[PDB]
Amino acid sequence: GLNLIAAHSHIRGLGVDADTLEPRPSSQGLVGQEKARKAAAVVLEMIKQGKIAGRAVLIAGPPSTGKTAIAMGMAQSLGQDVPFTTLAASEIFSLEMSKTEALTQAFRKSIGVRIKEESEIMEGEVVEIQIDRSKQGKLTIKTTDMEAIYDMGSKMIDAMTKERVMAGDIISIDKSSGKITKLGRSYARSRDYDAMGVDTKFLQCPEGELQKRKEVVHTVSLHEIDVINSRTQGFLALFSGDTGEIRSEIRDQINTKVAEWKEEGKAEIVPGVLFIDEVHMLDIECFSYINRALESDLAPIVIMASNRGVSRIRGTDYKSPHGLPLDFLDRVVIINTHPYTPDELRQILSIRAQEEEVDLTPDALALLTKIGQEAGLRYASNLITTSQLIAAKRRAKQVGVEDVQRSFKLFYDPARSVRFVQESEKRLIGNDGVVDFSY
Amino acid sequence: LIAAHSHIRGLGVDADTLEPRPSSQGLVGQEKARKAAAVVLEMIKQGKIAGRAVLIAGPPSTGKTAIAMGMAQSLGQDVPFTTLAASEIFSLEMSKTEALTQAFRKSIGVRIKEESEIMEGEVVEIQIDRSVTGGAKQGKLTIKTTDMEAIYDMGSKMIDAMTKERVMAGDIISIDKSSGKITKLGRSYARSRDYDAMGVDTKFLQCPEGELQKRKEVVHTVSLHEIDVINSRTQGFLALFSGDTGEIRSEIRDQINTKVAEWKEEGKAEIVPGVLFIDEVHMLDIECFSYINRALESDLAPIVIMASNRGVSRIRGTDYKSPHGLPLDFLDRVVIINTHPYTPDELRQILSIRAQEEEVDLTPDALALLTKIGQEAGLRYASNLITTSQLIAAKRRAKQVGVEDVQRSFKLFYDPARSVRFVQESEKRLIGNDGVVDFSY
Amino acid sequence: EITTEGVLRDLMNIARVKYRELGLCRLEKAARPRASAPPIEVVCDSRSAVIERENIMFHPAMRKALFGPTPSEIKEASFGPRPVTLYPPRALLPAPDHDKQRFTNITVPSMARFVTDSG
Amino acid sequence: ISEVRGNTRDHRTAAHTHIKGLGLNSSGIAEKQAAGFVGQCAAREACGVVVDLIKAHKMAGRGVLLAGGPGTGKTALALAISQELGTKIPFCPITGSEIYSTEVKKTEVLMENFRRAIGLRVRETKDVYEGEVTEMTPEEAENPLGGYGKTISTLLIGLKSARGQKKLRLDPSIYEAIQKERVQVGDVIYIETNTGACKRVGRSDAYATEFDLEAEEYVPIPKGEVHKKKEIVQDVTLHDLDVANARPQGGQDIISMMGQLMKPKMTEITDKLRMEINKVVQKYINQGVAELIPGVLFIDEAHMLDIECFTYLNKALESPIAPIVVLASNRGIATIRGADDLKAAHGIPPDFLQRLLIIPTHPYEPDEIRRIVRIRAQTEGVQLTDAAVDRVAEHGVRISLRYCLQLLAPASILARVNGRTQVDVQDIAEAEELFLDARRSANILTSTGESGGLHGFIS
Amino acid sequence: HRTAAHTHIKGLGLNSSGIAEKQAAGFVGQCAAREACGVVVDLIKAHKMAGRGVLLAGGPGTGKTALALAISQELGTKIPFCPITGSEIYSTEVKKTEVLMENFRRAIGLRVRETKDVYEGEVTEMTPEEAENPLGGYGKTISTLLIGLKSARGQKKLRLDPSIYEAIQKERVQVGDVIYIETNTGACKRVGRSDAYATEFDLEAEEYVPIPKGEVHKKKEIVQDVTLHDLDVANARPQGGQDIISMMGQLMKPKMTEITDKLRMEINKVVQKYINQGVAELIPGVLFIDEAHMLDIECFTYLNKALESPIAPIVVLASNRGIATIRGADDLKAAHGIPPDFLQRLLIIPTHPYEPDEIRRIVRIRAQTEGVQLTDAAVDRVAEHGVRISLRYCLQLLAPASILARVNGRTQVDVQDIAEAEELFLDARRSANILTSTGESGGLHGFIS
Ligand SMILES: Nc1ncnc2c1ncn2[C@@H]1O[C@H](COP(=O)(O)OP(=O)(O)O)[C@@H](O)[C@H]1O
Ligand SMILES: Nc1ncnc2c1ncn2[C@@H]1O[C@H](COP(=O)(O)OP(=O)(O)O)[C@@H](O)[C@H]1O
Ligand SMILES: Nc1ncnc2c1ncn2[C@@H]1O[C@H](COP(=O)(O)OP(=O)(O)O)[C@@H](O)[C@H]1O
Ligand SMILES: Nc1ncnc2c1ncn2[C@@H]1O[C@H](COP(=O)(O)OP(=O)(O)O)[C@@H](O)[C@H]1O
Repeated sequence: GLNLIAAHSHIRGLGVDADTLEPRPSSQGLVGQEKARKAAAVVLEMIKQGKIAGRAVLIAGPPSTGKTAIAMGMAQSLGQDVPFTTLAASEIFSLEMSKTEALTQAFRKSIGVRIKEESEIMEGEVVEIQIDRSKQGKLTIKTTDMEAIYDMGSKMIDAMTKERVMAGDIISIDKSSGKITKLGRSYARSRDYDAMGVDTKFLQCPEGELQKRKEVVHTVSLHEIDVINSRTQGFLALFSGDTGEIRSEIRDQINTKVAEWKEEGKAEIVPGVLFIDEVHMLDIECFSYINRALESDLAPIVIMASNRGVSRIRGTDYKSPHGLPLDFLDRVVIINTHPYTPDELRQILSIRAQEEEVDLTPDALALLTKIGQEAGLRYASNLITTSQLIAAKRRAKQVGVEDVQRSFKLFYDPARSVRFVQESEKRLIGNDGVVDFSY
Repeated sequence: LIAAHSHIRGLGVDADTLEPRPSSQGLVGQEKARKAAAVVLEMIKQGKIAGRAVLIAGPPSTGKTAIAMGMAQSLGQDVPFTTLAASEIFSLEMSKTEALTQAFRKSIGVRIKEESEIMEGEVVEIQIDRSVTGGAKQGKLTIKTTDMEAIYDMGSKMIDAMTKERVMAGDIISIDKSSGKITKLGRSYARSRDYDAMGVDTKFLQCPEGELQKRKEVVHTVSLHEIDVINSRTQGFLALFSGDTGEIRSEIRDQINTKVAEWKEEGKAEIVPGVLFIDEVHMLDIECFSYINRALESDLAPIVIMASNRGVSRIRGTDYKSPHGLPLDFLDRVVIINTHPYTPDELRQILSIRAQEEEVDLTPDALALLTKIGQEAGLRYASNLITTSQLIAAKRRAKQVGVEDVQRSFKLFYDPARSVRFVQESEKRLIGNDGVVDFSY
Repeated sequence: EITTEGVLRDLMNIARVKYRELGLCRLEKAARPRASAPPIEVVCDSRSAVIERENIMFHPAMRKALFGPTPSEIKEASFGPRPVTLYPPRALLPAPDHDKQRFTNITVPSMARFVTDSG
Repeated sequence: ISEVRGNTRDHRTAAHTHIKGLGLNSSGIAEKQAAGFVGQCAAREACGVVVDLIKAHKMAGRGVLLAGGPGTGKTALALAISQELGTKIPFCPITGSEIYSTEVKKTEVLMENFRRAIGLRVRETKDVYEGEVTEMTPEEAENPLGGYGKTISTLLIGLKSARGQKKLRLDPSIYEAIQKERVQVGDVIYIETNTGACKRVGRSDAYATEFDLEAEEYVPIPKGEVHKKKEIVQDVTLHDLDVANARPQGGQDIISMMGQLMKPKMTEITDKLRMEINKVVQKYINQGVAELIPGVLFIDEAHMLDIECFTYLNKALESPIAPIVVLASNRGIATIRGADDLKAAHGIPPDFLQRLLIIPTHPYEPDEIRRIVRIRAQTEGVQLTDAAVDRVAEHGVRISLRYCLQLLAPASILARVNGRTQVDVQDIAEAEELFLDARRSANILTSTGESGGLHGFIS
Repeated sequence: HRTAAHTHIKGLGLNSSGIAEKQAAGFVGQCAAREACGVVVDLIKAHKMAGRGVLLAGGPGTGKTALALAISQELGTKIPFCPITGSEIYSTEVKKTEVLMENFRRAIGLRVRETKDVYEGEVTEMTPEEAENPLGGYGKTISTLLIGLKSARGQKKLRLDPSIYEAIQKERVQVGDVIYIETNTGACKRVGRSDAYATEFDLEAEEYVPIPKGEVHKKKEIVQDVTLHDLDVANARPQGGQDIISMMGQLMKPKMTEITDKLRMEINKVVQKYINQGVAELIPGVLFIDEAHMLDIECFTYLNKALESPIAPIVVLASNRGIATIRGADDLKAAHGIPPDFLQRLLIIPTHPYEPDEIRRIVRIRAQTEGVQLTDAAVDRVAEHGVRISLRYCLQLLAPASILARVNGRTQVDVQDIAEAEELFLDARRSANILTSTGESGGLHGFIS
């Protein structure tokens, strides 16, 4: 379907013995990184309990050391019970709104409000309508399994008229609203017409009883309730964006009402995770906002990842570790990931080869593991799919050594590419724009 | 509430000789600056001179705002006195130039004279006809004095106003026929008892007397900016208050300048030039100054009063430093008034005036110590300790602020100089200009 | 809206009360556009283009919303045995901010000018 | 309809949840450990006078600076001020970062928050009749008009609430509202005496079974008296009055209605409006029907403000109707954000710094850190051995207060997954090794990032 | 009545031979520059050339702005004089090159004769007729209005188009009103109630007006002055029709837009047809860009295109700067603060600093213009400050000294009143010395640097 094979598709959870949080060496797709996975498992326990507000956790380490893999594993093993907002730091730099506004939204996306609801709804195919224009009338309506005649009040006849309901329409009535919806026409009426209007849709007739009643659980983020209240039909902005800088007295009133819904047991609050990937792209003005935002009773737990050494903080000109202000790091606990040993690389390459459904020969996996050690995990991972496509051109059933070797000579790793750049200094455009096109 | 300049209630000068009194109207000292400001008040009040830029210069405190606020208090209500923080000119709704043009034109008043007719009488009858399911309305009002009674036709706008106001028989009402405003003033007799929900009981009044109609001259003062906004639009005059004006086109302002001159010669309007006070003007940039150079040259320019704390300082948007932070071809157009730091006998008087304005009863020893603190730490800091000492004295239920309360205030709250020492003494635990800090003990 | 002394009601109405008190609704216009034009049109020698000009540039449903119900609709709504709703419930064009100039740039001479424009 | 959750309704905990007040005697002297505070006794006593300044309502636009290193309790003191004042007093906290709107100039954003921090309390009487309509009944007039088919002198309405029944003898003009609102018998309505009209809330759910289908919601009968006359207290900020005037909400026309359907951008409101609001507000205060409630604007990371913000605050603070402004800063000697060649103490311009009452917050002694650890533990509900309290306090001294406090929740989890309800040294020693501090992480960057070609940090 | 910096300038003060009189029309001196500005005036009145540039180059206070104002007075009120500073080009609504084009087109005038074809009368009867639209969904519509208009001379009944009835609905017309209907636009104006209904007994202040004289149907001839910019803007954001776009255009917030060269070339063809029809004449004028050093390299590059336009105005630039960095081109320095490239296009009129006797003569002109009487000792004392400090400074003293004199009851300013004005009101350089002398001190009483 739409879910093609991506780089993290093999990560199916955090891979820890849940009663004790001890990481199993290789499970649920995660290999190695046990110290970081145990720290991530303790963070999940804080998240799942929900009692702790606004801890910040930084996952730090070199490129290709599982910082994204571990955060994806937490998303997979936290499950859809809890909000998990994933934000690239580049997304905060909106034209529609302030940086701090964009962060206020991402924080509130990560707090759920959960409500449990009984809705009573009638859905059926219209058989006929009768009206006594002496106002009153009768609706006859069917499922596949049941049929009934209902007495209509005058306003129902007005609404049925304005919404142009006719026989063979599937309609629903929400009993709580008292509002109709034409869902479509039954497939049985497909023969009524030689030409159809653009807006018409055919449906199967409703099935079972007419007046269904259902227990439904609804989970809605605080950000959704902001956008709904921002303007008269604000629920449209949930999709188009287009919120503007929602005025704070709206958010304060929403926070107060949600606190009443909890106090009255009408709702429960479900605190979740904001994951800010590559957080070093935020600037000094962002971090100063996040300092205060973490210090709030409705703050999510925030997780973030960085691969920067000592590096310049954006929006200023001094350097700091991870690229982050020390004032901010004073609020953060840090999880460090590490490079992989050859036996961990061998496993990750096997997990990836299974997910990409590639049959590596044992010698191909051996060579590919050496490449991953010499040239990096992502490069060797990219050669798996490449070697499969080259083997298919041989009509070969398994990826052989020669298919990995040909993949290796055709596609340069970063180090070999940097060498090629250095040996081509005068033919490539330098940082001063000079180049020579001559032979 | 009491604020920083609430004691300033004038400029404190003899209206005849313009001689500054050493203390008067809440102002102390600064006599040369106060005399120069008194001369500028005459230029404003006479109005004949357009676009003289005056800069009040001096170190922080020394009353540059206090003198400008004294002038505002001396001009009174009719004259415009626009105050800008120079930082207000930077805008996303409009260019800096447009923001300056609006502030200049806010500082010119146009005093329109209108003649209006008001009705006033007892309502004897009211009749309203309403269409079913439609907007059509008509009606008649029978209204009375001790000397007249007449029946007036009503339009839809009157009928809306009459019902919004709940006009009922026996009410005394007045109607401005020009604006269409209706107001009730009372009743000729009790509210009738048969109906429920008839609302709160009014004032009593005897019936009005004489003729129902009378003519009344009414005077309105509006800015040239308010006229700009009204005339750049068919609709949306809410922009007068919301900002939201956009960048008004210059051919509109050309027309308004012509028509206002025509209104003046026609005797419809009196033009009333006021002042633009720009506060801490060194926040303007080189493009602003280049605009102001020539904005001053209109015969509709206000007098522009300016303040700066700056020494030789960098001009904004510019590589280079200049006196007051202002460029030289701008300063060529500007006369400068200089304010000076205070004598201890002046500080004692200012602190006494602040204490009186804040209703605080200082002991003479507390005033002496506050004066000494004023010399060493500054006038603003010593004025903050007055309010602080009052609170501390009240918590110990003392009748008066003693030296005890001033000393405790001085202990609790650091002055700027002592705060700078505290910062120097803790450079490792405070965050540096290069972001390093140590959190460990 | 509902309290018997309208303190918070009046506080929320200051801007428009002030505007009318200044007489800016009644003061003569000191400027107008020096030129005025209708919209540009496509010229295409097809009947469909002419139909489309009427459908968009003189759009019936928008015009009907702005100017409201017709006189027979007011009769048919008022004399019926049961109530009936109207496509717009009212004319949705706003009231003009200027009481005398309204939605046009036409101006009319007056006796004030006539007395004063001869010395 | 909605299924109520019955089991539990306990609080979350955040960085300052233990702070309950300033912890001061009736003499205003600080108690050495009270209301969740440890130490800062001088800064708490100064903030105590600030609370009394605010609560006295005498003064406008005084400035306060909380100055001190990171972690020295400055935001704890601000939150304590807000709690000493209580929710009747407005408290508007922002960071200096929050001022850089994309919709309006940053001085408008600052002035909005400035007037959010000023409250107004208005007392009025509300006076309405309410109920389901039990009956509607005309009275013919004794002098009917010529040429008219009927003349009605009164229109009786029966109103029923949950607490009574009343016959309202109304003025006949209410026919207009009844027709336009389409009031039936059994509809819930109110009649307001300041207009004499009525409005329809809905149909009473006593009639929810009239039909198998009708297209309306049903509403409960009013559970008040049938006649509700009472005083009502309305709290609005002066910013609420700005927006209510600059963006009127109730407009019936197409342009108003398109307006409220589009993105409601804020606008650079004029000083002319705010001044006219101030002058009418002051009329009602002098009449005594409203009372002003000056609150606190708290600007966290005030060193994020630039020199244009500070030069505007000069003007703002001089206005007669202004909050108390509290600033907090930790930036030592630093460059002013908008003036790249001016360095000053606190990062505050010296021109502006002269206005402020300055309160310094100092570092903590080891025994104060240990006391805070125990207060924080009993607030997060963690139970510790005394050896674990000491080991945590050792990290508080050697590394940072914040770091040691943050280990308590990880250690609590690590304890219970060994079946222990009480956290002990073994758990602290694992939390501190799973969860690094800033400095130990920076040592790894220095050691492993010694080169960058592969397996090294990006630098 | 109100007196500004240039109120004494009345013209260039030239002989019919084009030679400057040494003191005339408010000027003293600048004779070579006044003669060059005279030739510029005659270049403009000839209305034959497009897109010539002039630079007024010279130090601050040397009368460059006086000269540009004198050109505007020599040209008189028929010719467009469009004055701007370079700081005005930096719009937030539209690109900087748009406001250059708007100001170029404000500088080009047109005088045009217009026929208003019009109906007038008292409304005697008014009757709508209706369309029974079956399936539009908006319900019915009105198909025409029949309206009876009566004047003093005659009467008509008009069957109006729906869009003209919508104009009457917007104007709130009723029977017995007097109305005006411009058939050019289809606009309707309500003139008032008919005087036949003149009565006190209406609560609203109605305009009671007499029945229109003459025929109900008229044609009026009007001569209009417009610029090309007025035509551009009218056709960019249309508001003249009774169509829905024009209608809603009157309700939306006014907004400048980056008007295309397609619209401008189309309006050239429109104007060319008014000229060929003989109803219009072109009046090309001038754009004065004061402070032209505040432009930038993109503006100057755009003028290289704009001045090639075959109906560009004459452009007069003032600059006051020596060798200076071009804005937006921070590596490039040139004379006048103008790019060398664009400077080749200009004729440069240099202006020169005044002699002591010229300054003394300006002081007398300016004193007479502000209406203040000085002793000759006073005039000499002020003239000394003009020599030693600045002309602008010494002229700023006249108004303070007059007040200070009047405050002592003397009607004539003498040296004591200037001696007080000198001490109350400092110049830039005495103030810069106070700054420099105090700035050795730090602490509380220092100036902030
Ligand atoms: N411990 C692991 N187990 C399984 N796959 C991993 C592991 N670490 C990294 N990968 C995979 O290798 C690639 C790079 O790791 P990733 O976490 O995305 O890099 P980074 O550490 O830079 O975020 C991804 O495809 C990821 O799924
Ligand atoms: N000469 C004076 N007389 C009375 N009050 C003064 C005087 N000078 C300063 N003040 C008061 O002291 C404070 C500081 O002066 P201010 O006018 O703010 O200085 P600045 O020139 O920096 O604006 C203000 O509250 C002002 O009212
Ligand atoms: N005196 C104190 N008593 C109790 N807890 C404190 C005290 N000072 C600081 N804390 C706590 O330690 C942390 C650091 O204080 P904080 O106010 O955030 O410092 P700052 O605002 O100066 O950065 C916060 O979690 C705060 O609740
Ligand atoms: N030749 C002159 N005769 C009379 N007044 C002059 C003359 N030159 C300049 N002035 C006046 O002196 C002042 C400075 O001249 P201005 O044109 O502003 O200089 P700039 O070249 O800087 O524009 C103005 O008030 C102007 O009216």
